[PDB]
Amino acid sequence: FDKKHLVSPADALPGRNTPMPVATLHAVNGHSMTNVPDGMEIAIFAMGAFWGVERLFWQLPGVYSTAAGYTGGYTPNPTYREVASGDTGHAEAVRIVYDPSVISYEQLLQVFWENHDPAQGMRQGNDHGTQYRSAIYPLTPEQDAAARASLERFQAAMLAADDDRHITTEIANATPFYYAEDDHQQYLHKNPYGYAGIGGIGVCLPPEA
Amino acid sequence: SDKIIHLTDDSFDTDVLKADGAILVDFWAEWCGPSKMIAPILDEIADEYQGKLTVAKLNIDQNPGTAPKYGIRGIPTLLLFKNGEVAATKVGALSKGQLKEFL
Ligand code: NA
Repeated sequence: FDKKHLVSPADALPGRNTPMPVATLHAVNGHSMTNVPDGMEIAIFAMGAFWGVERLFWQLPGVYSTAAGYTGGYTPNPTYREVASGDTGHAEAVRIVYDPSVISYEQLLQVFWENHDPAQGMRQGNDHGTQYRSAIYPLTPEQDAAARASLERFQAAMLAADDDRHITTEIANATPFYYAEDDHQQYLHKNPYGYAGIGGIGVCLPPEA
Repeated sequence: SDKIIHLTDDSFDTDVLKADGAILVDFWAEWCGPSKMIAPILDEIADEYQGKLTVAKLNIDQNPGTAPKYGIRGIPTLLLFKNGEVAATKVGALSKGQLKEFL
């Protein structure tokens, strides 16, 4: 929401300059953990503890790849410990490579608003901390417009569902996206019986408004 | 439940507005989880409240016209009509019991 409720830039952890080792293939679909096939695009979201979120997205037809990571903070190339301390300023986020010809940014936004609670401030579900905050990180002006309008509409939907809470979602231009450790990539596919947050307040974002 | 009406846009004015008795209109979509969630509850209500009330679904993908005419702002929305005008509204998913709409 406002950068003041994070760690201050002067207090953020210094991090390192060498990037996290990333596996070559996605653990579920065998696609490239990094490449973006011609005509495809990236979306970046934060919806809370990021295991369940990554699974939520790689199951959508049209998503080429997903990846768990850390973004929106100050610390370069953080570790899970560091992010969990709160002293990185990052949010646990997920990086999505999708084909606009099969799934559109508007639909990804619908998924976003439906599968977490965007009005919980510095927590999501039972997980407390700024690393669990709600955020949308546009990479293009078209996404910036689409995401901000969707925030408008979904706040209205919340009011219609007789919910007086105000959306705490951050929307900022995307900064470097740091991949999480290899253990977290496709975590719930490697560990089927692990933790996936309950999501959503029970309302969906109707189309085109 | 073979007691629920599936609507279309032009089908709306005839089937719910100029219709006698109480009609409950489900504004649903296949891609909205809470829609899928409350649908079986609507089946059981179509059974248990027959003769007091008719429920009727409306796919907002297959019928994008009539949902805007009533200013729905979230999905799902339940709209209870009594004689052409809208009596009650309820937005969002809700439980078995929470369907204690007025009468
Ligand atoms: Na976690």
